[PDB]
Amino acid sequence: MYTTAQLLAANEQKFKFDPLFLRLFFRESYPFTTEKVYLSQIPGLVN
Amino acid sequence: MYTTAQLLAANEQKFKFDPLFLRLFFRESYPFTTEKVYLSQIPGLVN
Repeated sequence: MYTTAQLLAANEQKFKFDPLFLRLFFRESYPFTTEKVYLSQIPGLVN
Repeated sequence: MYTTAQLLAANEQKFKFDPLFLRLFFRESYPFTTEKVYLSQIPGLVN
């Protein structure tokens, strides 16, 4: 019982994580108000 | 009796002792007030 025994460390050492994909290619964000979403792409290929 | 001794310079002879460890990693010091010491570390692993 005579073992008060304070500590002096709270080491987390938890992760090695940095996305860089929400920062290098996905810089622009667009909020929604509609349930459905369209994303079209017109191709160019002539005779 | 008749000696007539003259003393010249002396030597030093100290160690080649430099910590490099009480100065690089152990920079922070604490005293005690308890007997035992804990060292806790939380395993940070989210799901």
